[PDB]
Amino acid sequence: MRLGWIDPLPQVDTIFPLGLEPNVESIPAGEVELDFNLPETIAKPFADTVTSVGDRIQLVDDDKENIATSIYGLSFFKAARQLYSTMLDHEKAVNQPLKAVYYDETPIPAHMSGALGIIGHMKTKVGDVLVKDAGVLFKRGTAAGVTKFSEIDNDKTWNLDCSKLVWADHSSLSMIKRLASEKISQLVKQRYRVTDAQGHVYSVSMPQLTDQALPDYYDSIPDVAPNSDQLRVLTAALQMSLAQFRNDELPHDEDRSDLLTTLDLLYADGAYEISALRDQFELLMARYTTDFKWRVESIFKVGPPPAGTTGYGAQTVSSTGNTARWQFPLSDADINIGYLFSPSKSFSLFPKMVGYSKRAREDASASFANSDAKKFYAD
Amino acid sequence: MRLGWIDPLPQVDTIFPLGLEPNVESIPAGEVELDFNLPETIAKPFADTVTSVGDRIQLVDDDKENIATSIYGLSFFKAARQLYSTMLDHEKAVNQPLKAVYYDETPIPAHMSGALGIIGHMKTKVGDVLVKDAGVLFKRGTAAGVTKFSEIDNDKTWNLDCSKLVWADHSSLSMIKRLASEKISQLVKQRYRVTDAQGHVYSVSMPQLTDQALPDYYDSIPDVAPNSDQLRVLTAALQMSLAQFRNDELPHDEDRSDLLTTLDLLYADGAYEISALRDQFELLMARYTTDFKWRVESIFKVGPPPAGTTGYGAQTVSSTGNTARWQFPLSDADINIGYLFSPSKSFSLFPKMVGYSKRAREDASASFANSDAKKFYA
Amino acid sequence: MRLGWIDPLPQVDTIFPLGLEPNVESIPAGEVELDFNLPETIAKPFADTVTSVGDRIQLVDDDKENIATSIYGLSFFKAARQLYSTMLDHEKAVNQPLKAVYYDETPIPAHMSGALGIIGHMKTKVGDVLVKDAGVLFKRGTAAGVTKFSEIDNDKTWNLDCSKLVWADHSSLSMIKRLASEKISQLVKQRYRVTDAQGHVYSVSMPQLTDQALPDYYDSIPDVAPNSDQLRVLTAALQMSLAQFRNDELPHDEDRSDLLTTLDLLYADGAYEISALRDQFELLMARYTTDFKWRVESIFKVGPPPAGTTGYGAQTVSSTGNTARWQFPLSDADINIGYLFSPSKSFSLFPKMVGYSKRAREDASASFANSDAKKFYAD
Amino acid sequence: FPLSDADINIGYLFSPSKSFSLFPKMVGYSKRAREDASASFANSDAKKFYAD
Amino acid sequence: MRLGWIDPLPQVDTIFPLGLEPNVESIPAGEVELDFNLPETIAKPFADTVTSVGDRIQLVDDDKENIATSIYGLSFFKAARQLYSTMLDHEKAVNQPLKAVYYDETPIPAHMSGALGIIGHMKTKVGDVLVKDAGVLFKRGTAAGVTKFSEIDNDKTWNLDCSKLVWADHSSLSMIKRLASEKISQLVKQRYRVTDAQGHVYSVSMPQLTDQALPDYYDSIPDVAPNSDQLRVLTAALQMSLAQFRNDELPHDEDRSDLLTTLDLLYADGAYEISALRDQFELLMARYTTDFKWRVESIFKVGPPPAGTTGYGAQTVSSTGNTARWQFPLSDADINIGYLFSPSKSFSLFPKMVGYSKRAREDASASFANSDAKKFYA
Repeated sequence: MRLGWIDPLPQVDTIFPLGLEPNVESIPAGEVELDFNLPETIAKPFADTVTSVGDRIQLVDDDKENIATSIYGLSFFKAARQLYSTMLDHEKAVNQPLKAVYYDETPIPAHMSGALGIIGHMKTKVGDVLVKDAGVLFKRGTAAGVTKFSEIDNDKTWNLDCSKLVWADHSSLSMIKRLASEKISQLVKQRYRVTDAQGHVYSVSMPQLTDQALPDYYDSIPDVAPNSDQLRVLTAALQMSLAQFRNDELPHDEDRSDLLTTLDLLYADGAYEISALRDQFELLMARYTTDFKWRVESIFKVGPPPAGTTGYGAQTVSSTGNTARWQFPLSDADINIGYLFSPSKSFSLFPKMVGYSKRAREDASASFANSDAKKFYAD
Repeated sequence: MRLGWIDPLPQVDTIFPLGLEPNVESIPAGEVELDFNLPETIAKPFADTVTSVGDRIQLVDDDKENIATSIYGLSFFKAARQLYSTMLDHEKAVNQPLKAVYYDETPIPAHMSGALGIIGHMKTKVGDVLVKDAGVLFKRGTAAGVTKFSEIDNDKTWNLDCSKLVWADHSSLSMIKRLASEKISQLVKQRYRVTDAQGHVYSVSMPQLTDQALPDYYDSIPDVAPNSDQLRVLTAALQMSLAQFRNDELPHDEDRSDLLTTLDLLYADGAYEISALRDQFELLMARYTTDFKWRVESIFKVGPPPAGTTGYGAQTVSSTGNTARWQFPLSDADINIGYLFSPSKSFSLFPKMVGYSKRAREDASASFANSDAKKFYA
Repeated sequence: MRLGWIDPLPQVDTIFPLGLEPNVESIPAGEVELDFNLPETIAKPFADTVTSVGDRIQLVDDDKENIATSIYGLSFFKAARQLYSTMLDHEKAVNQPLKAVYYDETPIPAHMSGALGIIGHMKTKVGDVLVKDAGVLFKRGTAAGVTKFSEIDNDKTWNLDCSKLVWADHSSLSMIKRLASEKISQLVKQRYRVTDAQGHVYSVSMPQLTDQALPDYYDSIPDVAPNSDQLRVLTAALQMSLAQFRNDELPHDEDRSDLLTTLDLLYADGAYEISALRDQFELLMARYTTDFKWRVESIFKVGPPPAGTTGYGAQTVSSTGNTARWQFPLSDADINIGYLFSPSKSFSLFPKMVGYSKRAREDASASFANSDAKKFYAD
Repeated sequence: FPLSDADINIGYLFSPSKSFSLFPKMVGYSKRAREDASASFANSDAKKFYAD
Repeated sequence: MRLGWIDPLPQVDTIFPLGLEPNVESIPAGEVELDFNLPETIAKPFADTVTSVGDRIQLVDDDKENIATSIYGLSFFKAARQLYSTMLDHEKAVNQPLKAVYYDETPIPAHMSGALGIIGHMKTKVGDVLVKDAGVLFKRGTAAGVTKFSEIDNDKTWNLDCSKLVWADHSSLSMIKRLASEKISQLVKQRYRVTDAQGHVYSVSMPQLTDQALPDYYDSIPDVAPNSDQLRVLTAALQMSLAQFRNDELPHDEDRSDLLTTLDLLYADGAYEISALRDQFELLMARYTTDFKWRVESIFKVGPPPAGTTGYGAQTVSSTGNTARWQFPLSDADINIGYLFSPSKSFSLFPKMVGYSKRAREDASASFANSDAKKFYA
């Protein structure tokens, strides 16, 4: 039943009565980062195709656009539904407020559905490989649909770059802090030559956040150091609690507007605030049902929105030009679909197993050796 | 068939024949770093019974000890054989001189032979997983056997920690160079204060060797920076040419003596020089045949030494007390033998596949989508 | 099995045991030069017809044009596919970069397909008759489609006379040099009267490029001679290597801009450069699939694009008025189709066979004569 | 060149030859240029993404 | 059975059992001189598709060019392998050092492998037809691959026309000596006038080197005779000992520099020295594995390199335009592959058989005849 990844060793069972059973030592087994625009990459072909089939019911140019715009937004909403459908029980839980996005079953073009069906966490013969920052993604994906739809009317209430939004929850905070660490070590690679009373040019660089205490690391930042400001904000973020993040009370009296403007994120608040998104979604959906559903379904062969429990290999494919690249063995369907929408940003498989023996190694070894024993000293 | 690691996509139709067949891009697709002592860990149990059972037979003192020593020595010699057997074409070419080690078929305790069989490069469903630094290891494993056997006569000609030895061939060079980069990005993590007129004592570190050219990096090293001298040597080493390394003429006039002492290595020359080992091996073998073979073979059921084509999953396990630890799915015997000898220091799998397409994505998608268009009827 | 072109000779077999078997001494056996606009000549009727059937789905005037424009471009692309499909293996090889043009199977009007099916190299009971400069044509045909499509939007990036394009490859160079030789001998037919210290009017003319060495022929060109400049450029071209053609380093320090402006060609570069054409093709095709395919297929009965292995007799027909002309015997289908689209510019059949005898002519003759021998001296 | 026994024997009895040369010369014509034929030969190992 | 080349004599009876069985006397019974460029001619088509298809994939510029270069280099390396594989026992012995070239089994485009299979000595119904100067060629073919691969890095260490290289082994020597005789009987055809007091201007030429001894022939060379200096060198060369040639101490104090420059050859030493090539090969191979193997194998369906026992008729064909030309009967595939790569420069078949007889011809004939005698009747 175990992954036939490599040829098994042919051996004598003197050893066999040990008990070493495989146990998943670390969770999860892998991780996949999805390209935010995946929903758009998929919607695109359909949206465009509207210029053709839209004629089946004689749609004016203006209407053709709205229909297409809907297909983009619809794609986002349905991709969210899918992702949410595959989330770990805790994530489905915390994201309860926007579950209407998951519940809604508005039909979409058949193949459009099939493609979307590839996203979400995936269970594999190696363990669970999760969609990185799924919680954040789920909300961004949701915000995006709310924004695309808000184009039907120049309503500027929802007019941000959803691909940068972060909320005041742990899922976001956790990501914030990670992007902080990465950003730091990226800056600490620069070199500024501080000329001292000693010697001349001293091509040097800011210390790496190795073993210092966060508070201390902050102090020890040379006002002179390149991007010395950012290092301050970022180090502060690595400290800040969820609480402080809400109230803009970043440890070393730092501004959240900087932390965000540094990592190039936007603070999802006001309009893009969860409960607001809910209402907005429910409305746009109602509108879609009364103003476009009929048109969309009169143009395309539609089917039910994906909402399964696993994602697929395709999520691990990257495309550029006429080449497609993946890592672990994929089926053809996965390679093809993967090639069409180059869905992944990164992908890591890091399984870790552990087993326990009921025998000390010294004894087990002893037996192994006693196999070649001769009569004069065998049992 | 391909690796059935995850479930296949429910054949999302259409998509003309893009021709995306799979191709391995990563050669190798993974590496395993075996524990230098594996052959010792294996012989241990047998060598041991040679000490316990010894007394009941008339095998005692110097003798008992030599028989036991032999087993460790043969263990290294036989493990070398195996490794060589599974080396890439050119790897065998380069080690041509020590091919006598590969040919020798002296019997060994049967199960000891079986265990050594796990050693070597592996062919796997994701590509080729190689034994990191095989060339260096094959030579170390060989020197180790010559060294162990030397204990029989106390002959101190071969008296060195074989784990550290490095020769003047390319295999060893790459290793030196890698171990250098390791050290640099390791030392550079250290801090030191620069008390300046303008702004009191600072706190900075030696700049990471990023995109800067080796030459300049060398110069730009302040004597004040912790381990200033070493950074110099190691940087210089990153520049060496196999020839330079072989003649102690390291760029920026550094000493091989330091480069090696910094990386806690030893230069295999004089006695441990390839050629010399070859001869000594031949003698040790002819000596073993006459003098110890009979005892060794009267204590154990022996069998032919391994000489397979591939290593095995087992090489991927790590042990401590009563726990084993591995990464990717192994058979049972692989996990078992693995727990008994804890063969690996580290293991990395990192596949990369590639496919080519007749058409670009735009039209491919435009079509995929077009299948949902409804036909203008009446 | 041999071409029953003429009545066979009735003869006695004393001779017959010779071995003279026919072998193709020279390749190819023939050559056909196609009228560049053949794709347009064919598309035309369909493009026009759109004004009628376009109504089946109520197309606005603007859209009707784009649809038609597409049919022109589509014709070019599919004609290229066909030609490429019949090319000798070396040509298919060198032209590998634009093979997407060959691969694409977008449907076109049924009869439009049938007509296009006539183009390309043709295997005959006399040998292979090739489409002259097929390689160059294939690219020009391709460039043309890319240009027609670039009219849907006034995109002037692709706005040249594809019928004059030449690239930096051997197929083009080879043609260049040929057009040079022809051009020369066309100019060397003029007469300029150089009055000397000797006599008066000396109606003379520039020497013919008979046996001179190219370098020498260049020098010996009288500054006075009519179109003396051209003779210089052209003679230079006859020398230039492929290498020099790229870098504008024409032997006798001549400008490529002249060589081209003389033979009335354009240097395909920048926009019309192979790899650029590829990308451009892939895009326009994608666009066609999403903006017109449905419309086109809702108007016409469409079929698969030609892509066979042989061209047909029709390629050798010329039309003018109500008369149609060809050379070697053609079927009716070939004459008719040929008449509708007057596809050829020129056509030559120059087969060359060679055979070897196992007997010297003197012996074979001897035997032939011994047939009428009488008893007193026969064997 | 290889002879039958009868030929070797009779030949041995009367040593009939002073000299002997075999200098055959064959020639063949292809209906395809070498460059094309070569192209095809190579296209045999072609993969899907660029085969016909 | 024997070669059924001609019709068998209608069994002219009698003749007691003389015992005239056939025996090959000519060893070899024929030779083929392969065109040094055969491996290039073969790789051409493949290397080419690597340039055309390259662009559609993301393979471009330096890269596209290196992949293509590899194919030429592997073509030489693999053609060497083949040739060595079919060499006579001692031929392999002498080239022992470069045996790594023979062992390497790196895959190549399948049909490219198939084509290289035509290379090598042949076993035939008339004796053994050998590849003239195999030793020299095997080494040239090897140097060629090392040289081609050097283009990847522009490394000009290996920058020579490998077709000319000659080493200081016997294989090369015989060649030198032969090429010498060639030149002499070639230059000696030239005339020069000797205006004498007794009888005006004459017209004579340097005497053909017939039965005269090399030493004397040397002296007897008039500075006036066209190409006087060369005749000297070449004659001297006919006298050299492998040792002399190897140390530039040519008899009659001539210079190897001239001998080689006369015969438009090059002395393989320094970089192109046997040993050096061995090492460089091993590196090139380890480099190819990591860096180019994946691309090469993703463009073509590859297969194992040839390593047969015999070459084939194909090696006997010559091509030009659309005509092929051979001498003795070849199969169809032999004529075809032959026309595609025009592998031969020259080809000579020259069998010689021998038989022994128990009795002399006189009595043998006297008997043959006696069978027609009539028996005295009554």
